[PDB]
Amino acid sequence: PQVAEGENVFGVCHIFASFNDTFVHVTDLSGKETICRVTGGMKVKADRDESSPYAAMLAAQDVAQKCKELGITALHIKLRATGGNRTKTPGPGAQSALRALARSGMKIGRIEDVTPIPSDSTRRKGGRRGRRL
RNA sequence: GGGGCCAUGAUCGAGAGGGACGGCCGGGGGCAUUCGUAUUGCGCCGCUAGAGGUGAAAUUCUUGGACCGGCGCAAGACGGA
Repeated sequence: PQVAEGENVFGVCHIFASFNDTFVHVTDLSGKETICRVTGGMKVKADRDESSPYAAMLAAQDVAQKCKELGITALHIKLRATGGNRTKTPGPGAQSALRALARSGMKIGRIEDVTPIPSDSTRRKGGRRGRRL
């Protein structure tokens, strides 16, 4: 992708920052073509810290390297939590993965939050007495 | 059987009630219709090895392609803010 002055080749970064894991998924503008996808579990071997901000930081640094090899310079952030019937708050790996991209020599633009929210939800897991412990 | 006569005979309508009429009001009820994103399943494409879950793990699901991205198809619930 030869561009004059070396302009920003914008991509879309889908950050599935849920609990127990964190997906750092970078695609093209259409999202159909995956440039690079690495999760927090791919950088750690203990399942308890797959959602740790350190695990998401290593994934953001690895996905930032693959984008530079192909020509991607800027990223459109689309943060996403679990959403749907489950919780809608992003996990601890949201701020770490997003900040690690900005500190890895990448450009950030048009930050958004696409979390699946229902106009009317189905029945959530756990009885009417809830997950008691 | 025909007339005369009486001040000729009907208390009030309740800050009781029923009924009517008037312009409104309401997630009131029944029927029909429309829409909304989610959830699960399925098809095609992309990339890739884990993904699910937990205090920690395991059962389970994974190179016959899971989880994740995009496209749009079906079904039944439900009607968030």
